Amino acid sequence: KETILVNLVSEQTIPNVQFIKWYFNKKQTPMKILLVSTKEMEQKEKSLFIKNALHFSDSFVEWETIHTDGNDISKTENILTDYFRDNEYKNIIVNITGGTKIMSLAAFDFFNNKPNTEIFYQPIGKELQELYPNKQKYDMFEVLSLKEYLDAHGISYKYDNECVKDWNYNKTVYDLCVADNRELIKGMIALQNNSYFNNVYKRKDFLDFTQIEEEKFIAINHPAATKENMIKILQIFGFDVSRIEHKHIRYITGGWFEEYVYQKICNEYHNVDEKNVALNVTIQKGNDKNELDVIYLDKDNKLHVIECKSFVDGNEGNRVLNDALYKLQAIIKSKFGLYVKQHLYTKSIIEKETPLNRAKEFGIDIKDGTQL
Amino acid sequence: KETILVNLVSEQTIPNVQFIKWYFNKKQTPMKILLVSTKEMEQKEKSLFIKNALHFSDSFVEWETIHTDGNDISKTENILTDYFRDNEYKNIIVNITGGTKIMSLAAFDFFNNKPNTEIFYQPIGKELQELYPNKQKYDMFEVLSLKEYLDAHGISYKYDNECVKDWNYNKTVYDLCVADNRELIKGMIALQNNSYFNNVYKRKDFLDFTQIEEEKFIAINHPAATKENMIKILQIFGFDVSRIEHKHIRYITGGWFEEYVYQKICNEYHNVDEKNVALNVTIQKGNDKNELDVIYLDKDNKLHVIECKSFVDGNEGNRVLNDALYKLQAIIKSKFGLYVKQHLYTKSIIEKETPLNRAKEFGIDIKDGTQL
RNA sequence: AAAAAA
Repeated sequence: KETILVNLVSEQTIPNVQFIKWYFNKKQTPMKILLVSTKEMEQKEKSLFIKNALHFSDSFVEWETIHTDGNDISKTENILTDYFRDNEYKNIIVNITGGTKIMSLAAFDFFNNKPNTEIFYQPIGKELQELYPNKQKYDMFEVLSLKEYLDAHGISYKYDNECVKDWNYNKTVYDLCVADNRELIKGMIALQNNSYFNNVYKRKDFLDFTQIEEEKFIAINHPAATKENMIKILQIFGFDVSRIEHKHIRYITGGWFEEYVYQKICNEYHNVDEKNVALNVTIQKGNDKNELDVIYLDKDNKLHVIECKSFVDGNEGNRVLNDALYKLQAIIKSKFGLYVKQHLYTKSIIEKETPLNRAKEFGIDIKDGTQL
Repeated sequence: KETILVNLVSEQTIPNVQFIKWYFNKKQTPMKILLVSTKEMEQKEKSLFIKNALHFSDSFVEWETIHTDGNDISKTENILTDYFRDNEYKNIIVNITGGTKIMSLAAFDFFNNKPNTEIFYQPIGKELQELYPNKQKYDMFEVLSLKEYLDAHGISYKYDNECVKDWNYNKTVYDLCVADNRELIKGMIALQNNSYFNNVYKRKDFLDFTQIEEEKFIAINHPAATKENMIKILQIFGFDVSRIEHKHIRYITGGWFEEYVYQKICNEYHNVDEKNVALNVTIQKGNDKNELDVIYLDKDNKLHVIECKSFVDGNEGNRVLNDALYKLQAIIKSKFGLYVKQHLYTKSIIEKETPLNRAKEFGIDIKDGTQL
């Protein structure tokens, strides 16, 4: 390879992904990428995440990571001296944005005033800056797919964007079906949680369920949960009582609001491409797996995570806030390494003197009934 | 002044305070301090905080802040060139630890290989490094007083380290007074929160509980809070019932546990100096004020904040964690700019798979009854 | 924006 791109590895991989995307999409040539990293970064497999985010073919783009001490300026300059000794590259492109402060300093001092060399720096929101040999700025924004963004964190994911009802239905399902049957739906919630119904769904056989051909198992129950009442609430939502799938029970007990939020984003949110929105998401990294209601990556490459809670009954305000804070910080941040925008959507009305009103002070955006 | 110290200003002031303290205590000479800052840091008054942390006399140490663009290498080198044009300093001492990457880079390139100049860098936990003209490391640890640490964040504070009972008493007060009288103490908690008692202590320094009319105890409307019960619990704790101060009621309702924690630190914790421990702290910054149970700055200059909750009865798990998370993140961090180690101390037993057990995943260290 | 685009 006659062109080499040098990047410094730090905790945030997206800037390096964007710089490499920017250069390749402009030049479209075979090249080598040199990642300058450290022990700490390599323990977190950051070089692998950057490579996977780009998904080049190894026949066209060669990758190599070399290792330095993040606080040792002489060691970084020495390993760069060794690497480039007797080199034959025609173009050396250096991005000093990442790494430690000392790594950036050593890289700049090594590459400054060198022939066939260009040095760049990317402040977060500002333009990409060429520092050498010409001082000038370039508009740099490469849009990432949601898959690229999550691969950049080493995160695999599954999702289910197939909705029980379409957007026209979900736009009005609250006023026409949910609002007047809250007590019937409470009975269906207890039915979903009963171990007979929960276990009778075998997951491959017993994929559908005839509610007619079924005795008074509805007996182990919550009051509203009577056989005919469950038949009624299923017909209110337009379901075939002779073939009730578990996804249909989930819809009634709260899935409708998840679909509503997902479909509202795909149909109305303008800073979001629908191909970067996902519903009923399971994320996995190593042996950690977790579920997210709705996520989307906006056109600014910022990841949004939404907790959909159709109703919050006021006495559980502290528990709902705790669960939300736990999902964002302990799980998404500490175990997955994701820095996201957090949202809580609810059809309930959030009063100012409730614990849930504190969510905004934790950085959680709340959209309550007065906005939905 | 023949000696000038150059420091770069960023969000965290303690490293600059430590470096300036380190050099002055070693040289003990008049000097000038040059702070290289930005609009963003000076909007936060960071230069003022650093100066107040050092509390030099202006007759001996001169301060000046100059302003640069945090992402502009040419502007930083230009303003340093202008500042030092025709200078006659005998010693130029540069600490490039703070600021942005670009500020550190520009400063290093300007000062490297300059006469009568020494350049230093302070990696986080690591030793202080001289980068130029000699590569060598120095043992650096300057201990800060608690007042210095808080002045470094622009925080004024008041505290009350005078305990109602001594450590010998508080070591055994749980077994001998609290454990067997919990229901009487619930009555005193309701008494402290009653508006009669709360308001009469604003007009009086002490009450005589024998002369108080029974109808004011019945106005509390707590079953345990009867005149005779409150007289008894006060005598159990050894107080003069004819002269009850509000601090005595506070002791019974949970202050005993704050004193126990505070005194346990001063008597048993060895990585902390007793002069850097404070009890019942009120912190103030601008128009924001809040109260902290116990705080201490350890001998590694790290600030610890303890929430003392004598008892959490399991039903209050979500609220207590929410309250603690709110005090740590929304208040202490976001409004006061403090990066602390958070602890929650309780005499209760925190079972696993309870909401309080999640605190460790938020970074909150819990010491429950099995440790106290 | 000591401690890893910010």
